[PDB]
Amino acid sequence: KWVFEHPETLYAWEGACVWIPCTYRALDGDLESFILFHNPEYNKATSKFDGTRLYESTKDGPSEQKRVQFLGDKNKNCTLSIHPVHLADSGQLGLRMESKTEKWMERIHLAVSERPFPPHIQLPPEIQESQEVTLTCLLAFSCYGYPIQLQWLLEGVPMRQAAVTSTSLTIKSVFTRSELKFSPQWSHHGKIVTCQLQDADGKFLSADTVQLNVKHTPKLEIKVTPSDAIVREGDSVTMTCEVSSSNPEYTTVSWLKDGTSLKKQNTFTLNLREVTKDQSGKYCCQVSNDVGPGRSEEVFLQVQYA
Ligand SMILES: *[C@@H]1O[C@H](CO)[C@@H](O[C@@H]2O[C@H](CO)[C@@H](O[C@@H]3O[C@H](CO[C@H]4O[C@H](CO)[C@@H](O)[C@H](O)[C@@H]4O)[C@@H](O)[C@H](O[C@H]4O[C@H](CO)[C@@H](O)[C@H](O)[C@@H]4O)[C@@H]3O)[C@H](O)[C@H]2NC(C)=O)[C@H](O)[C@H]1NC(C)=O
Ligand SMILES: CC(=O)N[C@H]1[C@H]([C@H](O)[C@H](O)CO)O[C@@](OC[C@H]2O[C@@H](O)[C@H](O)[C@@H](O)[C@H]2O)(C(=O)O)C[C@@H]1O
Repeated sequence: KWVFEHPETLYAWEGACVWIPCTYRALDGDLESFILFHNPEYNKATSKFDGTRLYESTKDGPSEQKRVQFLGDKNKNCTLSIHPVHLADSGQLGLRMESKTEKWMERIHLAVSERPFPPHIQLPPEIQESQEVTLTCLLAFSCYGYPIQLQWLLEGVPMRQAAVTSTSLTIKSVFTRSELKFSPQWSHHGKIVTCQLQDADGKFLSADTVQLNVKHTPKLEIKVTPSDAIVREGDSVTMTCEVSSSNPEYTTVSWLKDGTSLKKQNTFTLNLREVTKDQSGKYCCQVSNDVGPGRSEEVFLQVQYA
């Protein structure tokens, strides 16, 4: 029973580095030899592991200027460092360990892409206007030798809101995260948000893009005929209610005169026939969707005597 604790799969790209936190417990006790293979192959005939050796405790254990470094010890630490990492390093890292009475091979998968891979934006399934939402950008990479930055963009412009970067680099998980808190408005709907990955000097590396879907109450434009909203008694007045933006789709419409609802006016058009001076006042329409009700600007109807 050999117990190992490591991220089990590490990601990087050509020219960057990888840092592999690793602890272990050998019930047999202290180690006597350590070999780090790359893509180790097992020889059934000789009962030994063949393949490329990247580190040997007998030979490489040094000059401090070495691409592959073993940073652990013969006890409880198996931390590895490859700086820089190459596409040829991609595959199986085989930690060939031997205790006094037993030998163990612990494999750690290393996935290296030729170019930087994009980050991943995670956002809640329902985003509503005027509620603080945290956008999360997640990159499955973090290495000391290669500092990086995550940059938020809105329609190609750097976003005003401060974003907070945090990095995990543990036996459990390796990532770089950026969280941006902002309250979206109805105008943010349909816009694109970009999370840019940059190196320490701001050089563009990769990016992920999402188009925002922001729920909002209906936004309305009211129009009146005649346009000046001034009529004599007996004339006819027509007011229409137009939905400029609504997410999701609107479901009901109502009309109000001076704060009181006009009964049986449940269409997007209000027709006042043979108007009396009574019907002067302030008019508006209200359109509701699943998010809530919206109201248009008020129209001041002036019915002048005779
Ligand atoms: C197994 O045992 C080993 C040996 O002790 C432990 O190794 C140490 O690991 C820590 C991190 O867990 C290392 O700290 C980090 O080292 C990075 C590499 O720095 C080297 O290169 C720079 C640049 O040339 C040198 O200046 C430096 O002296 C090293 O030679 C740094 O890049 C890191 O910097 C980051 O963190 C520091 C905070 O400490 C910040 O100030 C920085 O801004 C940056 O954010 C950091 O210094 C440490 O160097 C390792 N020690 C050795 C001797 O290698 C393992 O941790 C252990 N494993 C487990 C699982 O316990
Ligand atoms: C404690 C113990 O079981 N040691 C085994 C060791 C472990 O099973 C292995 O390191 C765990 O990953 O395997 C040894 O065999 C490796 C060899 O086993 C074949 O069955 C397999 O087809 C090969 O791919 C290869 O894994 C070892 O020496 O490392 C034997 C040892 O007793």
